[PDB]
Order: sequence, then structure tokens, then C-alpha cells
Amino acid sequence: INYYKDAASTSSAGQSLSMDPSKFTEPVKDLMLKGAPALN
Amino acid sequence: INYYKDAASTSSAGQSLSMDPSKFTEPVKDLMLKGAPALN
Amino acid sequence: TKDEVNSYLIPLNANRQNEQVFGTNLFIGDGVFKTTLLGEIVQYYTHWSGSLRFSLMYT
Amino acid sequence: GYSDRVQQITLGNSTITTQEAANAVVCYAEWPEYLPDVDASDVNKTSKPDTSVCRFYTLDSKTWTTGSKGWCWKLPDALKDMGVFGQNMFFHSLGRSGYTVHVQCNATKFHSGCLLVVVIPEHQLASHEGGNVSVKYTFTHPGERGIDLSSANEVGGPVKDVVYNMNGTLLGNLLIFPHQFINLRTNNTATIVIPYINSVPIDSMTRHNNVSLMVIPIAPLTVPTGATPSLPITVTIAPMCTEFSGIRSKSIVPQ
Amino acid sequence: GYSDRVQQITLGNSTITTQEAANAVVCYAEWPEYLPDVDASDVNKTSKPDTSVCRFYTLDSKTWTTGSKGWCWKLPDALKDMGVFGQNMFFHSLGRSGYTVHVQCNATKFHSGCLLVVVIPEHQLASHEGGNVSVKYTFTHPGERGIDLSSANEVGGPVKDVVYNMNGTLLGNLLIFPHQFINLRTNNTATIVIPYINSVPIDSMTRHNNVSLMVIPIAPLTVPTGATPSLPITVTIAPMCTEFSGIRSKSIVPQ
Amino acid sequence: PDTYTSAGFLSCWYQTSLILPPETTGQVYLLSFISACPDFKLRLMKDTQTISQTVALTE
Amino acid sequence: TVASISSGPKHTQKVPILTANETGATMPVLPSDSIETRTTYMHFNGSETDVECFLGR
Amino acid sequence: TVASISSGPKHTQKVPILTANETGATMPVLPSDSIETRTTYMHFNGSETDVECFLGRAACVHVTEIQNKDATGIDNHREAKLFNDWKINLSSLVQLRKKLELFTYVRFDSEYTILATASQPDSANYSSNLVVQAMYVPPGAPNPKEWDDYTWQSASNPSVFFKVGDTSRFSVPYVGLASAYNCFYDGYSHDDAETQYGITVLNHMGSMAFRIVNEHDEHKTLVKIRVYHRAKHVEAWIPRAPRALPYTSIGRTNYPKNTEPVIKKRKGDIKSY
Ligand SMILES: Cc1cc(CCCOc2c(Cl)cc(C3=NCCO3)cc2Cl)on1
Repeated sequence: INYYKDAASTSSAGQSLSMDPSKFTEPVKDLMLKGAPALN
Repeated sequence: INYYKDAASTSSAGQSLSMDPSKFTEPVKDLMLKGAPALN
Repeated sequence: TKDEVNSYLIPLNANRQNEQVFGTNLFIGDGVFKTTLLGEIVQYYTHWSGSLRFSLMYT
Repeated sequence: GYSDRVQQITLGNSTITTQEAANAVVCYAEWPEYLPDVDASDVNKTSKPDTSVCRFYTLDSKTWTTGSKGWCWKLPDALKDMGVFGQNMFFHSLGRSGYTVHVQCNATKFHSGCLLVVVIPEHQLASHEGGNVSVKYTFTHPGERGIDLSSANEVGGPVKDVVYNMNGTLLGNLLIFPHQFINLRTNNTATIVIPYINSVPIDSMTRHNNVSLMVIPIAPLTVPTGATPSLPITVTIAPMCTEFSGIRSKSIVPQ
Repeated sequence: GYSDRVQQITLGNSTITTQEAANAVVCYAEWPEYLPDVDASDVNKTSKPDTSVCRFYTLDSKTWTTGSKGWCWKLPDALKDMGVFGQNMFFHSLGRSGYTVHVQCNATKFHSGCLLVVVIPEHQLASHEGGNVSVKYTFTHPGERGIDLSSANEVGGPVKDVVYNMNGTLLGNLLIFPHQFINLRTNNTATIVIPYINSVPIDSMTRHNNVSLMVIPIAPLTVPTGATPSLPITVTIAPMCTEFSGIRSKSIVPQ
Repeated sequence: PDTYTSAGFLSCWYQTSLILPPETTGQVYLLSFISACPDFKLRLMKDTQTISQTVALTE
Repeated sequence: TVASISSGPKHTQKVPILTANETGATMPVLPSDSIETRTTYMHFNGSETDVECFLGR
Repeated sequence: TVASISSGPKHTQKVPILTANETGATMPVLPSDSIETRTTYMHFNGSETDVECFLGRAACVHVTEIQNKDATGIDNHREAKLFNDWKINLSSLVQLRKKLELFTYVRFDSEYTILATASQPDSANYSSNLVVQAMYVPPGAPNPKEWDDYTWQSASNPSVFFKVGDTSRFSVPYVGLASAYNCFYDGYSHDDAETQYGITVLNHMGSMAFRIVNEHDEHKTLVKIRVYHRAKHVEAWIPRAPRALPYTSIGRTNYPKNTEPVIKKRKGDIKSY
């Protein structure tokens, strides 16, 4: 129950439960498959 | 939920969301169209 | 040097060519703008965004 | 017979071929794109010179020697004088751009050495004076020359200490930024595609640089016996999806 | 309440209003348009800076006095230094453009005078020397200053005799070219839209001017009694549908 | 007024020049107005530097 | 809501920027009447300028 | 969810453990690519590492102090701490600072808690009960000159009145100019040759001003204000390398000269355990 009118006044947000490290761990242009050779 | 009986005791009103500047910006008797000459 | 009806009047000179009529920065909360209704209301808020309409009427 | 290894990038009227690449990085897995209306604020129609600005400019070459500490360029600064890209830059109030960065360094199968090529969004430098000394404008706008981390402290300039990234963080952790290594034994180029990254939809190109490109020797250069002890490093960079807006008189900037 | 008389032209980030126009001429009844593929030859994709080059540049003002003979500007020369239009010009090998020309001269209902405003495609000037003396480059590239037909013959310059149009034809017949009069009693501006007219699809912007704009007093200026005896004439011109192609190093031209 | 946040300048020049009819003389004036376009946004209310006081008023 | 619509070159007999202020009106002129604009949205409602809000603290 | 699958002997032409780090990727290698594993489940979600959780607890961001005393003959209230201010900023204290600077841009609503406690360091008959007044002077607002000015009227300025010893709490929407707060800014206000450098030029959101409403009693009372800040509704972009050297200034990245080696030297060889 929100007792207040504005959105800033609500409690903390709830877990992204998004999670996708590939923008950080695999930003390569041509896709690399694990097990296939790195450099062909 | 109002806890009180009288109307003065309720919280602030809620946004007019009315908004019509023409009584102030265009109080002319004969309607002016933008693009048409001001004085004919 | 003292407020006068005359500071509302931008003068124009006949026969000058190429020259400059007036100049101002656009700090709507200060300077020329500051006493205008726009300037005067803007001052009740911290941030502004939007387009301004500046018009000149010739007399 | 496609290898990760050979590549061609054609952009505008200029083409680059590498026969010894190591894939390419696209920052944060996003490719440069123009500014959508839903994200727009300034009401001005923007100018998109296209092929006259989105081509490859090769900056002047550096020389890696056994004593090198590393070099740093800022964008869009490094290009402030390249062809029509630069003119547009000084002439509009606002502009926006992504880039393709291609760093080149070839040697032979007897050399060793490894450079880190990294792009740091919003690289705010530190004053070597400490306290709250600022870093003057000119110092953070070296132009095509870039900053040479093995040059001496100057007054009003930034600190040039490598193991601290010019900001109080350790060299070792720069790997959290989009980056690629050039290991003479593997690699001969590094290519990074940079999407436009800012907290505003479009900004000024002269008062704010939005990425520093940094090339840092990490495993020292080691040449074969009686080889000349140095290799040149060349940086070629191409603006991509550039847009300029708010045209007028032409900025005048310090120094 | 639309009159032939009042008009607004908005082009790029610049707008012109006239409250005393006399219609507008569109050369040969054609409006500027880009270069179609069917007409193309150079294989290069062209650059269309759009709003950064297609805006209104106001050249410096002239002064019509009772002794004036007339002035002449060449295009694209007159604009060789205006903003990004000019940069593009020196930086590409080829370019192409149409223009909107707006000539301004206001007075009062007591003045008299009438100017001819005409656009001449391929206005090859004559040497005042006669014979086969040429007219040097600099002389036919006056820039924003234009040529002042009441200035003196100079060496290597063109002839400036008005009743011969600077080429061996009579002033009276200039009316076969797109033109408009400014008659103080009627008119206060002249506007002509110029489509790109050439025998090749795109050309060099520096070695060849494709139109001369000419403003010539024909009925002498006559001011009311004890009025100052002169009026300024201002020329504002806007490139329209401009395209540049074959970008490179940046032309260096005489003088 | 703030730098980072600054908005530009506004200037005005003779394009050709003012010309007065006979029997007329001197300066003419322009009046200038300012208002906001429908575009405009103002936010984060605060107190105006345009009014202050040193003791409470009385009747 | 659009804050600005897209608008391009104009060469008309219809001039929205010339008016007669003597009439007492403020004609609703916009950026797109005198320069070439691109679409942009308002993203804003004018909530905090409502008179209830202005006098309500 | 499985944390590890079962995997047995391998004799392949397909080697997942050989890679080329020069590419910039961190290949997702697992225990089961190089040893024989058994199934095990995760039993865990990663709840407490969510950025909302990481930045979502109150941190002390500021400690100031004001006193209640007779202002008679004080020529400079501000200077007597008859009332203080704090040109708002979250770079002051470094505990919360390091956490925030793990990201480049950050966007969130703030919840402030303000604790005020009183001290009476010299002989008093009693402890008085004071009421504090915290008012946020938005930039371009009349700055309190005195302690009972006309500014304190704060008729358009959000202000809160609470008792010393007690706590005040509220929340503020994200009042950033841009789409997010810039944790770092490699630019200037304008193209000047002497203009400052950093964010200290970007983060100019006025200051908060405190004061004691109560007049003065016979003794003097020191009131010390602690402001706590909790981010709610957090959004963070572009991770960066953590801060290694100590901080010297609000808003610049500068570290102190002749600082000490931050990497611990081995007591022994590279070979040492
Ligand atoms: C980063 C960052 C975040 C902030 C906070 C902005 C200022 O927020 C406040 C506002 Cl809008 C109001 C009040 C306040 N109103 C009544 C009492 O306090 C206090 C603060 Cl810190 O500043 N830098």
C-alpha cells in the first residue's frame, strides 16, 4: 500500500533479476564459441 | 480514505489539468488565424 | 540610472547601415528579463526548458 | 576460409585491411546509431555529413621503445583538426558521434611485447599536485598529439603515473573497460567500435571529451638480437553516425 | 488575404520576411533538385550537409548613390567563405548547388529609382584590353565583395562598362535572363530561385562559377528634398539542395 | 545564471537601414516583448530573490 | 505529446511570424514557424505549476 | 538451477580451455570443462548483490554543527555557527563515495534521515529542548544571512522542523538536470583556459541550511547534525575500476603525492605461498 502520492516516496525497488554479463564479458563483434578455436 | 467528516479537512486537491491560456493570450473579439494577415 | 518609461524603448537611428541595434545574453532569470512576468515567474522555479518567443513592435 | 584474423573495414572513401586481427570489440555490445526522436530534446533538425566526416583519419605515429610508459588520446579532441569532421565540430553548438578505432603495430615472430588498447568512458584525469588543484583545459585537449605518459609533470597538467590510470585506480583493472590486447606473437592490430555514451542526448564537442583511448605497453617490447630497439604504433580513427546541431558562428577555444 | 506582396522563406535555421515583394522568379521555371542517378557519372556517394549549408548568408551591404553603375557577384564564389558551405567547398573535389537570392532595398514613397536584378548563367567576362587579353582568376573571384562596376579598370581584370554587360552585349537585352526589377515605388525586394545549370552533372566549385548575380541601377536614385542622397542595397543568398563529392585534402587557390 | 547551463545571446542589426519620410526627424523606437512557447517547462519550486523584508509589516 | 513537430524549408505567402501586437493578443508562434525542426516529445505535464501546488505548501 | 552438471572423462579435438585473451572476451569456462564433476544445485539467487541492494542502505554523508546562543552582538551568524549549511554533495565522506564511483552514471531517488543530538560542554542547569529547521535553498534562492531572516519563512522552499535528539526523514525525487548523475565528467563548464575541471562544476544543486528555532537560554547548547542518505530506485551504467588511492577533494579524481604502495609486497618470493 503506498500512503503517499509521489513515486519517489515508495520503498526500495525489488530485484532486477535481470543479469546479463555478456555486454561486459563478451563484447566481441564475431561470436566466439567455447571449444572452437579462438583464432581461426 | 477520509478520516474526517468535513471537506476542509481533506488533503490538497489534485491537478487541474485544465490549462487554457486563450482567455489571457487571445481575448480578441474577431478570431485571428496564425499565418493570415493580422490586419486586413 | 533610475527606473523610467524609457528603458522600455529601444531607439533606432535613420540612415545607419551595417550597425548593431541592441544585444543581451539570455539569462532569463536576470538582467533585462528579470522584472518581466516571465522572468518573475521563472524565479519561483529552479530549472526551465523550452522555447522563448521574442517579438519587436515598430512604432 | 574466413578467419577471425583477416578483416576489411570500409567507411566512407577509406578502407583498412588487417591480415592479423583478434576479433573486434563493440563497446557494451552496442553499435553506434543516430539519435532517436524519443530521446531528443533540442528541437533543431541535425546535420549528418555522412561520408565526408565518417571516414578514417590516421593520427601521427608513436614510437614504442623499451622505455615507453603509454599514450592517451581524448575523443572528439584527437580529431578536432581532421578535414570536415573538425570544421563541423567548431561550427555547431552540439554534435554527437560513435567511432571505429583501429590501433596498428606489426613486428616479427622474434619480437615480444604486448600493448593494452582500452576505451574509458568519462576519463576524468587527476592533477599531480593533489588536493583540489584542477587540470587546465589545454592539458586535457592535446589534440592529435595525445598525452605521453612518459613526458614530465607540467603545471596545470594531469598526473602521468601509469599504474594509476591517471585517476587513482589500478592499471590491472582497466580490463573492466572495453579493450583488446596487441600481443606481437598473436595480434598486430586492435579494433574497437564505440557507440555514443553520455548522460545527455547530445552535448558540446569542445567542452567535454567522452572517451579517452589509451594504448599502454604492459609486457615490455623485446626485439631480436641486434634489431633496432623500437616499433612505431599508428592509431587510425573514424567518426561513425556523426550528427551536428545548432550551427552558428564558430567556437573559439583556449590556446 | 495572401498577397503576392508578403512572403516568408525559411531555409535551415534562417528566415526572411518581406512585406513588399513582387512575386519571385524561378529560373527557367525549374526548382533546384538533387542529382539523379541516371545523370550521374562520378561513382562516389555524395555528401548532403543539408541544413548546415542550406541556410541564408547575408553578404556585406552596398551603397546606392546617384553615381552608382551596378555590382556583380559570382556563385559559388560570393559564398566561398560562409560558414560550413565554404569549408565543404574547399575540401571536396566536386560540388553542386542551386540558390535562393533575395536582394533588399527599401526607401519611402517620395524616393524614385529602379534596380534590375538578373542572374546570368555562364557569364564569361571580357578583358578591357581587347584583343585576346585574358581576365585573371583573382579578378573573376572577388568573393563576397563582388565586382563594382564603377571601380576603375585594373590590369588583368574585366571591363566594367555597364551598357555592355561586361561582355559585348547590350544592357537592354539582359531581360532575356531570369530577372526581377526593384522599383522603389512598387517593390522593396527581388527573389530569384536558381536551379543548378551546367553541361556536366557536377563540377569544380573553385575553377568555374556558374552564375553571376548582377544588381544594376537603371532609373537613377532620386531622393526627396534634403534627404540623404543614398540607400544601402543588401544581398542575402542561400545554397539549396547542395551536394559535395570527392573529399580530400583541401584546395589551395590563387591569392 | 549558470555557465554550463547557459543559453546564448540575442542581437539585432540594421539589414538595410531605417529611412524617415520628409518633414520627419529624430529617433524612432521599437517596443520588445517576451513570453514562453507552449514548449516550456519549469520545475522544482523555490523562493524568489525578488522580495525580502526586515520586520513583519503591521496594519 | 509532441513538443516540436518536424518541419522543413518554407517559401510561402502565409507568414505566421508577422503580427500586429496592437490587438492585445499573443499569437501562438512556435520554433517550427521560423526554423526547420525535428520531432521531440514533451515528457512533462506541468504538474508543479498548478496553482494548488504553488499555494499549497 | 544447476551449479555444476555431471561430466566425465574427455579426449577431444574440442578444447574449451584454450582461448586468446587478446580479443577482449572472458570466455565462460566452468569446472566441468576441465575436471570430472557431479551435479550440484545453486540454492541461491544473487539477491543481495543487486545494485538496488548495494546502494540502498543509509550511509552517513555529512556531519555539521550549529549552536544556540545569544546572538546579541554577533556580526556574522554564519560564522558563529548560529546556523550552518552544507553545499550539498555526496563526495564528502568516502565510504559511500567509493561504492558509487564503481559506476560512471547513476540515477536514483534519495531518502534523507537527519539525526540531531545536543551537547552541553560547559555547566548548564539543564538540557533545553530545541527544534531544528532544515531548509533547502535551491540555487538562485535568497541565502539566509541571519538566523531569523525572512528566508527562514521558506514559503516556497521545502523545510522540515524536528526536535533535537529526534530524527527527520523524507525523500527526494531524482533532481538531476540530465538523465542521470555524472559520477565522473571529463569536461568543463565552458571553453575557458582557467575554468575548473570535473563534476564539481556539474553538481551545483544549491545547499541545505540548518538552524535552531528556539531563542537562547542562559547556557550554550551545541547541536551536531548528521545527514544519512539512502538511494532508492537505483539505475547504474558503465562499471569502472574501483578506487585504489585515497581521495583528496570533493569532485576531483586527484590522489595525494608520495602516497604508499597500494599492492601488498610479498614476504618472500614469487614462489612463496
Ligand atoms: C548526487 C546528489 C544528490 C543530491 C540531492 C539533491 C538535493 O536534495 C534535497 C532536496 Cl531537493 C530537499 C531537501 C530538503 N527539503 C526539506 C528538507 O530537506 C534536502 C535535499 Cl538534500 O545532491 N547531489
